[PDB]
Amino acid sequence: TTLRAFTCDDLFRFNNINLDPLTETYGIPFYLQYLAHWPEYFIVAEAPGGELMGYIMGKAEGSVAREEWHGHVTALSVAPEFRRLGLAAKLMELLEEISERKGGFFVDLFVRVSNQVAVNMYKQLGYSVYRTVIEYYSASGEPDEDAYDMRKALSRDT
Amino acid sequence: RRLRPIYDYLDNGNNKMAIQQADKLLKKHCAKVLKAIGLQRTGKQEEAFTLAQEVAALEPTDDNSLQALTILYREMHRPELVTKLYEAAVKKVPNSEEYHSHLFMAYARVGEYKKMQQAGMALYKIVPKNPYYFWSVMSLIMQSISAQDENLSKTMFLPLAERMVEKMVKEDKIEAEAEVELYYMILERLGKYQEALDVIRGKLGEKLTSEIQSRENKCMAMYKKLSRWPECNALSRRLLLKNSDDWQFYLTYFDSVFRLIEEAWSPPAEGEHSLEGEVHYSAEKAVKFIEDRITEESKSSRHLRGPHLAKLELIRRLRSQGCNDEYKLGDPEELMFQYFKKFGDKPCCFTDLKVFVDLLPATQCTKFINQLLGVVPLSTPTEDKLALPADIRALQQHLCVVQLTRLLGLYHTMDKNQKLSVVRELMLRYQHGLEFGKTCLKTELQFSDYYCLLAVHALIDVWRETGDETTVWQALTLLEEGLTHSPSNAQFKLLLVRIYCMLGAFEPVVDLYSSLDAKHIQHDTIGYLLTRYAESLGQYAAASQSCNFALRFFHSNQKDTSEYIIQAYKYGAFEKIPEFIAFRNRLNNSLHFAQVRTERMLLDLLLEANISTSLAESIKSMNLRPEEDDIPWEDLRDNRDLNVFFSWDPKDRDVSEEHKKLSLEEETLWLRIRSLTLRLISGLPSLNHRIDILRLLLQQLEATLETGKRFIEKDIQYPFLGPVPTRMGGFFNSGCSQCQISSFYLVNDIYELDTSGLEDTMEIQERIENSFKSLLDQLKDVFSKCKGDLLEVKDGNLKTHPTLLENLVFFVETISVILWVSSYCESVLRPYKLNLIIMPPVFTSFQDYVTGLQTLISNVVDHIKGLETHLISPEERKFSKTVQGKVQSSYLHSLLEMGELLKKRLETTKKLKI
Amino acid sequence: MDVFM
Repeated sequence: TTLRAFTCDDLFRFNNINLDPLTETYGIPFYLQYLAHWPEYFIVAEAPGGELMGYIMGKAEGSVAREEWHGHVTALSVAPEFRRLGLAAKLMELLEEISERKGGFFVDLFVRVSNQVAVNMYKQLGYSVYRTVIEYYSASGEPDEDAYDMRKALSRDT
Repeated sequence: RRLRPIYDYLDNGNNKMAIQQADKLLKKHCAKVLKAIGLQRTGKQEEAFTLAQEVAALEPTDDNSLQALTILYREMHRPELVTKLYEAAVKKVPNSEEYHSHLFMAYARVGEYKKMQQAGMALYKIVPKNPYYFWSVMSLIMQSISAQDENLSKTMFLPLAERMVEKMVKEDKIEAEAEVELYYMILERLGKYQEALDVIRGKLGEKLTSEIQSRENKCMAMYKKLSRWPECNALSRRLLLKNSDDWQFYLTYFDSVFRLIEEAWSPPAEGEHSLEGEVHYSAEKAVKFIEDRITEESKSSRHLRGPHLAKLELIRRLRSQGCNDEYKLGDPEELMFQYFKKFGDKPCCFTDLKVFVDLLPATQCTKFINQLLGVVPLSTPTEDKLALPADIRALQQHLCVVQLTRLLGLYHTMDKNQKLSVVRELMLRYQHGLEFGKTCLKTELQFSDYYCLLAVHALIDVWRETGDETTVWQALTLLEEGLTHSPSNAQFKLLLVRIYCMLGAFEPVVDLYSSLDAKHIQHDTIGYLLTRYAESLGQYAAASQSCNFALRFFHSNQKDTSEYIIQAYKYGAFEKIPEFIAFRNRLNNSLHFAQVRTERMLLDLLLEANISTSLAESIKSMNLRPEEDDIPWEDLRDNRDLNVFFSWDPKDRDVSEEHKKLSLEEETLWLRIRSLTLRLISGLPSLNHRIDILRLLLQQLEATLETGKRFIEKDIQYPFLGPVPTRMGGFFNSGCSQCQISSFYLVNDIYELDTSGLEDTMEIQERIENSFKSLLDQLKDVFSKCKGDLLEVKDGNLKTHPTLLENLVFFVETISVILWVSSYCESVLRPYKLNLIIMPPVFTSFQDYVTGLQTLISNVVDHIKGLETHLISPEERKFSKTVQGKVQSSYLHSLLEMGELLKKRLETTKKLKI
Repeated sequence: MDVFM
């Protein structure tokens, strides 16, 4: 597995990662904003021959001097033929390290409470649970799914 | 409070923003027209521009007016009108920072690179802040990546920028990170790699510690481009010792070690071997490192697959130079067998053993599989049944063995009976693999779905190698069962899209492509499956919706990526700007954008041209002229995916690079045919009141119709999961190329007769009569070739004919063009017959026969009466009655739409009877 | 995963 930075022209290649019922595509302005502002929290993993294994977006937007400078996790996916390898643990570890090096208090996360896989992954990595946003995920006719806001405090620093 | 109360209510939704603003005229300032137009610029452009341009010339110099106009101008795809505001607001007042910064942003938006540098320098001179002195340098590089391949790219623009940056490195005004990033960019661009490596390895690199490895990944590029190998090998091993799993560093480590063996490198006498220390020389020092990485990974609780692949990479590369000298790496067969033994129960055991499968001796591919099958914990075979797994681990360990038996080339040697016993076995295994994973959350794939895909890639194979047509239905029932059990597998939906399209049914294809949520960027890499077959199979509503979605995405792409290239200066990127520009160019030069544009224009034409709108009024509303094509033709991209389908085929018959090249070439040929037809059609209006342009497009079109016809003779055989050969091969069989060329010749002859007159043109009138009488005889031959039966019941099977539907869509697309051209000739003959004699009497017969032929074709589009009369495991015997019930109800929908279009088109022949 | 807009 090759852990590199998610360069554009890889947006034309995550079609084994983003063709899941739980992963979204977010449009091009979203990806370009997260590549321009925060290119550190945008790791991607690439198999031996091509085959994007799975990326992790992410941002760090808060306000220091109020204990709210947190490192978000605005996406996470692994290709369904590359799962159970320890890849998502690796990417989340990299995001925690990156958001700790720049002096962050806690890592945030929004996991829709329908899938027990992701929730039992974050409860095992160390993530506690914070408030449950009601009707968070908008749609896409289908119902709206409440979202656990998970928070993991790490190495308290301004 | 007139600026907040009246304005906050002036943006409520549409009308509370407009009515409260429209009522603000008699109520109270300088931007009321713009506020009203921002919500009333939906479809009416003139009523909006009459106030937009009215207020954009009054010297606004206001945040509200300027901010509203910079949105109104950017939304209408007219950014050039934006820059003329702030400079117009700058010439009156030399604003300190706000207006100058907005002017620089407007310049970078419109694209004026050589004009943004002066604005940036002026803004730096006004206030001496640091991030403004480097916007100038970034613009100075922007106006060097556009006009490349010249002396004014490494002698007039880049060296000036390097000097402008080094004028500040002498000082201490470079305390940042984007500054060092941009300086390294400029140093790498000029070619001073030896001088750019030191700006990182020295003191200005310590500020570059923001990304994960932005220092050891920027020293590596320079160590490579300088051909400095040992200081690359040392960095490779020093980054492997930290992870021991990165492939991108195993590759560079092996490259550098073998290049050092080639150069006969020797160490120095003093100090560490290179600038990074501990450089490896030969295979021994390169084999001990790998055999130590494997051991060190053996003592962890993570089970890395790095070293086990690295040893195979090394046993390949050593064999690529000297094969008789092997030390201890061992046979690649035993290595692959142990790698399967360890990482067998994971889904990624195939895509890691694939790339190294060339190491096998090419003859023991039937013994290696029999050796792999010995370790899977399978049950007893001869219980009057099959040998089945017991856990979810021993099922994946066998699914990988089946996939490897597929890739080694063993399901392609059997002959139509073993290749069906295999499908029977892989369906028994799939039906048994549903006992496990019975409690999946409906978003997790079943544990044996890839037993169905391997039983569909072996049915479509038999269908393509024997033309059976009794296996396509079996594959469709298999995919429908597998997609009702695990209704989130995207491979099932993609294969059902492909198979339904290749059978002629399209309605389930749109219902399945709306299921797998193909959102924005997907519209460029997966939407081609929809655009290729939407208007080809007669579905005009679905084709219109697909073209609309793709066009919406691409136009939003243009605007939004321009804005987010503006927004890479504010956050100090300076290293994504070339990347963002390359991305925006790769998305505007896409091969799918051109196809969607031309198909949308032709759909608009042949749906609402001369039916509910005149052809001239429908060409004016699309901005079409026969002398300008907004298609690159030289930078055409073809960024379709082509590898979204999982293909376990034997690595030499799935997708070559020659196949992708030929697919792009055929797509370009057919797109040129379609664009030339559109541009020729867009001249018939305004040809009556020049023909010297519509006579050159005819030469181009008849040259490209010969290039394509010689391409089709080059009989290329794309794989099933390949690039989907275009309609061009089916555009020449059912003769419609000549059937439209014989009309574009007739329009030329009619124009010549018009410019000459009906006085002494007895040689042109006879040619016009013969062209009529020979064009009708081709319009009848198209019908004779498209006459058939769209669904049979031959010997209990169904035997779907999709060619009789493609040749019936082409007939509608051809008589639409013939009716447009005929409505032109009526425009030239009506005034003549009014002014008052052998040529009009044959045009009248041509019209009275085109009507009598459209009636026949609109009565043979009464296959509805012959399709509605069709009658057509215990659960696999029920999904056939839904697969066939979908194909039938798709043919019926297609025939209904085509018959309705012909019934609406036949009425337009009442305006041609002269 | 966050919302799209």
